[PDB]
Amino acid sequence: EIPVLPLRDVVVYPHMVIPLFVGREKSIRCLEAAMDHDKKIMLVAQKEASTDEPGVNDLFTVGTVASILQMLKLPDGTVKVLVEGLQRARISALSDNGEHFSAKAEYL
Amino acid sequence: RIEIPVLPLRDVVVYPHMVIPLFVGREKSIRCLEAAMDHDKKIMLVAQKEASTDEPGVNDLFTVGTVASILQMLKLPDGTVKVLVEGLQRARISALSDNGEHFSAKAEYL
Amino acid sequence: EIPVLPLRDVVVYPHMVIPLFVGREKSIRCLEAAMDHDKKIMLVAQKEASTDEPGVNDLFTVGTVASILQMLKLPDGTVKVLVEGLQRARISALSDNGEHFSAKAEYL
Amino acid sequence: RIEIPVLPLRDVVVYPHMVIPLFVGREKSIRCLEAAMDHDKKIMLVAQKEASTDEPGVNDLFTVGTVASILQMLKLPDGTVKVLVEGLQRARISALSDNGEHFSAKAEYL
Amino acid sequence: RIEIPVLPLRDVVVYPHMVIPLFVGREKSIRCLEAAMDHDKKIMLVAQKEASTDEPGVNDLFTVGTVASILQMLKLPDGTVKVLVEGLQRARISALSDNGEHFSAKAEYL
Amino acid sequence: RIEIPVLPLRDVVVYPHMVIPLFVGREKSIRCLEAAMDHDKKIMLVAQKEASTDEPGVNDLFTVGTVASILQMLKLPDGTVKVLVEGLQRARISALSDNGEHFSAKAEY
Amino acid sequence: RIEIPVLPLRDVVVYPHMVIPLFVGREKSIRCLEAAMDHDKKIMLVAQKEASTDEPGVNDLFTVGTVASILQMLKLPDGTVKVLVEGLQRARISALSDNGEHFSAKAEYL
Amino acid sequence: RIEIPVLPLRDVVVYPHMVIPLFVGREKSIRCLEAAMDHDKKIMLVAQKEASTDEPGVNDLFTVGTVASILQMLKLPDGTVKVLVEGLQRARISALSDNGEHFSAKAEYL
Repeated sequence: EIPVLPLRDVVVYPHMVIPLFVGREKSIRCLEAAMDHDKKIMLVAQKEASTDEPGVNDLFTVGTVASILQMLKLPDGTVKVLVEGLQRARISALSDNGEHFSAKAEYL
Repeated sequence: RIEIPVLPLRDVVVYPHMVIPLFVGREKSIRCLEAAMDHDKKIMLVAQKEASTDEPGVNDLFTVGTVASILQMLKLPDGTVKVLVEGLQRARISALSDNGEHFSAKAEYL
Repeated sequence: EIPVLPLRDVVVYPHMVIPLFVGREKSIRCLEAAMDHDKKIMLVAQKEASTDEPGVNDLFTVGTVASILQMLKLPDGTVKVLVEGLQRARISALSDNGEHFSAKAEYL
Repeated sequence: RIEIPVLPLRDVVVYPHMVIPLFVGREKSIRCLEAAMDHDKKIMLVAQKEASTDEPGVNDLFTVGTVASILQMLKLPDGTVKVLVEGLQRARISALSDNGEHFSAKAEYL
Repeated sequence: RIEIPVLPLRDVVVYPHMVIPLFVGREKSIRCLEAAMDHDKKIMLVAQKEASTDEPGVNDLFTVGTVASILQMLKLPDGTVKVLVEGLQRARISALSDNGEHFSAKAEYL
Repeated sequence: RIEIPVLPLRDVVVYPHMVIPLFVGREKSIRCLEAAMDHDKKIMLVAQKEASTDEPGVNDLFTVGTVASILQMLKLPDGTVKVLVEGLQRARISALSDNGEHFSAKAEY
Repeated sequence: RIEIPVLPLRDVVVYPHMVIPLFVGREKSIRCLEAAMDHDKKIMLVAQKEASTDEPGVNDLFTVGTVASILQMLKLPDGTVKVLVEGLQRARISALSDNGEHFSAKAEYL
Repeated sequence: RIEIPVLPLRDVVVYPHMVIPLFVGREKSIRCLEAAMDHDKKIMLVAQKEASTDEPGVNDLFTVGTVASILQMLKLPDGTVKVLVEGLQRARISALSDNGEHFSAKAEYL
């Protein structure tokens, strides 16, 4: 139902518009998944922000569904993505298929 | 040409004049902030490259970042720390190191 | 119940941190009034308009209570105030008590 | 050197690289946004002086600003506008004019 | 960035410009050398974090090393391989894996 | 008649006249080094075969080696050692043993 | 920035981290070594430019080389010398001189 | 005995099994290398004594050296060569001859 992007450094809330930097392949995979759909992605913070390769157990289950407004792939392959927080949601079934995180969300 | 603590960032690029709340929840990064709080409250913000380790090492950061000042540092009940920063100016780091406590580097203001 | 700072150019929401620049003496009085109390002010958007300045009927009804993290008078006298949104509130009654706007708010 | 529509900002200051959703509620400013839209989506953000009103005159504006790109613009039914801008670069204004429809400036990038 | 076989080293450290004869007697490390000889004859030499084991796992290896060219490789009758290598340049590892056959890295020259 | 402490090596073969810094992180191997230091500074460098256990036994070592002198030994902060050696002479090992502390070899000079 | 004796090397190039046994049969070079020993054992190793004799003059020496430590030194029965050195780090030399007794220079660690 | 080209060395003593990069700039010494390459790639490495003449006579060369194999010859931008050699076996030279192109010697293995 929706790709999930883990965020460690910032906490994005509804109405915030923020340019994010995404240099990890999996997370890039995650953005592309959202683009291939309706540009919506689920932003969640990490319980333990201590690892940059979180597992499903390291993600919070409430976050902010956001829309991807602009995305551009830089020379080195890293991505700059502009997102806008739309509204809060709860995650219900965090899955990890290898490609990127995904889940079923319920708008709050 | 200055010696300054280094906070690695994964999700955002902070430019001069930006004022933003960052959340830090890693020992060495938290010690980085406190190191700066002790001195002139300034810290070097630099993006990290993808690495295979839980936390990036001295060889996993870009070379140009933004020197920022810590406007507010506030520990949170969940164990993390919200740190409000203001970007002052870009700088390039030349000799990054990890002395156990936190990363540190030599920076040249650009 | 709370001093009201009208904003023409941005709609500040809970969790947003942003520097505001205040050059109207009335607005400056508004800030001082909050610093005498608990440092909170209510940020309220100005409605479409043509007059030189807003009056008690020219603001929106829902705003954002925020705390003043810091202030600083600039050489020209304009005040630079760093604010942080906390939560939304509905304006019950908005008055212009001669010195600055004030309102009875209701947290949402 | 360029000629560009000028949008006065009272509450905030925008610099290069900052992305910010702005709110506009005055018709003259709406026209200025449209003038940019009818060209290259570039608009010049200029701060207002001390205690100028919401109907500033040319002498009430600063002589420097941030040229920005309009990333998104939505006109609400209520006659108000929401415009998402990204600051690109600063510029110096050599001449600021009010040509009846909105402010305009001959400016040079800094 | 390159993808390259990773050979762990326990007894010695190899830096750029060093030319040295290495003896390789473990099957996995031998496959590492054979894989390099099928690619472009380059291998990345990395120190081990745990010097007490001869069967390091991906977490037992450093994530920075010396990319070296194999100048000569000879398979001896005692089951070992003598490989002459020349250190070329340091590199960082962005991703380290063990496909069962040998260690492989996605690496970036420094 | 003389037992020489044995240092098992995995990555290089040291020949006479070669000088090289070796990094030794195994406790038993450091004991071998310590024993040489209490006597002669002489050690027998011997190649190890890929053992089934991670702790090699006498049967996991070649029976030829290089008698070498320890020129310098530096104890590192992590407890590991960097020892600079000079190969002196190759020799067949007539007997190889593990006196419960470190390996030892009788050399056929 | 230090003053250090300069030993020219024709046949090899010593880089940081290399440990190498050197043969020093020329009188002047022996004095060079002896002088480094009378101080802190440090010595500047420099390469020779093409078409230079075995009696180089100051214009025959490169100006960037390797500062090294003299680990061991032995004068043989024939007056010849065996010296063991370890390269520590590159340095650029300025003010290269020759008082007749041995080359010397002021150097700055790179 | 065997006939083999001779390369005098001043700074290092190469022994069997050693592999090392030698830098050779003297035209005559390069011809020495090229002659070896046009045969079996073996050259006799011999140390030289400080002599009054920079073109050593038989009495300016030690009599025992090491026959080495040329593993690689790389031209350098300054007109000189960097040659990778592997010592093979000690040999005694009994005659030195300057065939006008490069030194040559009759040598006895061991």
